[PDB]
Amino acid sequence: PVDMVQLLKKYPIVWQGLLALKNDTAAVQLHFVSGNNVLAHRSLPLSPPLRIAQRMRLEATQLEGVARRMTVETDYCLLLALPCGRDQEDVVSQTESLKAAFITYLQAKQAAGIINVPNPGSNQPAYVLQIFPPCEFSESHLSRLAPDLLASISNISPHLMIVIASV
Repeated sequence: PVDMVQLLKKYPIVWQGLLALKNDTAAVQLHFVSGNNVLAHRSLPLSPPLRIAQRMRLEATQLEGVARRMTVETDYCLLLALPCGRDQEDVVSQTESLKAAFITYLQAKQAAGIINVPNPGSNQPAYVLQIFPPCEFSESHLSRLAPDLLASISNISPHLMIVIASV
C-alpha cells in the first residue's frame, strides 16, 4: 500500500502531438491513467495531427458501450490530455484552442470525438479512440480510477479524457 510522491510521475506522459478538429488544432500531452498502455503504443501515431472527424453522442447506450470495454484492464487504455506549448505564450494559445475549438464544441454537441485506428493491411476496425470533454462520464471514471489526478484538474484546468478500446 503505497503512493507516489509526485503526481506527474504516477501518470506519465506517453504521447505528445497535435489534435485536429475541423480547421483547428491543439498541442497536447497524453498522460497514462489506467488500463493497457500497449494500446496507446499501437493506436497512437508516432509521438499529420490526430484528427477528429467523427463523433459519438454522450447518451445512455453509447456510454454504456464505452463502460463495457473498460471492465477489463487489458482491453482499454485511459489517458488524460492536457495542453502544452514551447513557452508561456504558446501554452496560453494552445490552451485557448483546446477550450474554444475542442471542449466547447464537444460540450455544445453533447458528444465525444471518435477516431478509428486501422491496422495496416486490414480495413476492419482495430482500435477506437473515444475523446471526452469534461463531463459527467469523465468525472465519474476519473473519480473512480484517479481521484487524486481529478482533484488537481477538476474545474481547474482544461482537459480531455481519452479512452482507447480494442474493438
